[PDB]
Amino acid sequence: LNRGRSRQPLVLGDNCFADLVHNQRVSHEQFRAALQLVVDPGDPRSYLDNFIKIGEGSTGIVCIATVRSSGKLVAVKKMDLRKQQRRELLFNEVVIMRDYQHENVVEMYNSYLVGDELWVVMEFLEGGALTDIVTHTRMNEEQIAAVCLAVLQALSVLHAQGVIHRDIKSDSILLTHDGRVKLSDFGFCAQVSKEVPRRKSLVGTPYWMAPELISRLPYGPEVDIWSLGIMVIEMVDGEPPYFNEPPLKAMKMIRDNLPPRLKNLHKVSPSLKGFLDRLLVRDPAQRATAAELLKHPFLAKAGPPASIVPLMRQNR
Ligand SMILES: Nc1ncnc2c1ncn2[C@@H]1O[C@H](COP(=O)(O)OP(=O)(O)OP(=O)(O)O)[C@@H](O)[C@H]1O
Ligand SMILES: [Mg+2]
Repeated sequence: LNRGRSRQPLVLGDNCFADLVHNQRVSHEQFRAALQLVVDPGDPRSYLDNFIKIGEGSTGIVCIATVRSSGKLVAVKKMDLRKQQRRELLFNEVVIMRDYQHENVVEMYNSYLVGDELWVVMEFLEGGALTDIVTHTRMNEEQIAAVCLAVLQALSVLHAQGVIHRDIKSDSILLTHDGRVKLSDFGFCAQVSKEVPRRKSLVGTPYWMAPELISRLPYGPEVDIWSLGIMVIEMVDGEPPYFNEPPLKAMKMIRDNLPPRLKNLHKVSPSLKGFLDRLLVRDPAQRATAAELLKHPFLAKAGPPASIVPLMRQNR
């Protein structure tokens, strides 16, 4: 893989291929039949015009499209059954977004099976991803606080039912045109419960991976919180720590070193500094819960939606 500056997730888990990294007919038909039962029946192509590809992903492509009867725009994510890194994770794309209506979760309208593709029709977030903004601009604390608040509200809800997102980074936060903020990328979730306390699968984007996850130890909803820390580093410093190193070299460093600090603490409020110390804590048991964090003084800094508007490409 290694070049560095790589944004693309990495998906394995709980086996030998996952150790290696310390330095079909029957199954398909069964899996397809199962999905078929889980999704909404029908074919969206019967009600949707104008499919144009607008985005590429680890698990598939995204197109915009037109509700024929209404003119309304929708986004459609299309995922191949044969082209998945861990086929079973596709259940997430259907189940999660459905089970979690919330002001900070992207809305899902419907899901269908089309050929050997899973298709999810979801609301179109006209604002774009956070990543764009972070890589081409400097958010002030008011705007940063507004972002974390939204993300944290969503995470509190997922973690309440022991759902781990496993892919928290700017590429996963989307925006409406009027400065509202939604979490978006539920492809790689896992769940914990009273009888499955932790998980051991190696899933995430290298630079954003919690260090206990890298150390192949059993993890929990805590990993998301470390990743959020890293996302804060993006919003401030523009890219994650060790971004320029190759993913594998970066991980090694994350496992071994002390939690990363911001480049320049001269201009950052102690309120924000203190916040981030609650996120990037190596020992998970010490690291803060989204529940707790929602009460942190820093988030009272959070500006309204209107204060996010100027950050978006249309207005730069
Ligand atoms: N509802 C939406 N509105 C606008 N843009 C979207 C929407 N959904 C996705 N996109 C854009 O298209 C891309 C689609 O990839 P997405 O992040 O949805 O999942 P993925 O990388 O395929 O897999 P995973 O969900 O497992 O991380 C994103 O990078 C995002 O910028
Ligand atoms: Mg994504």
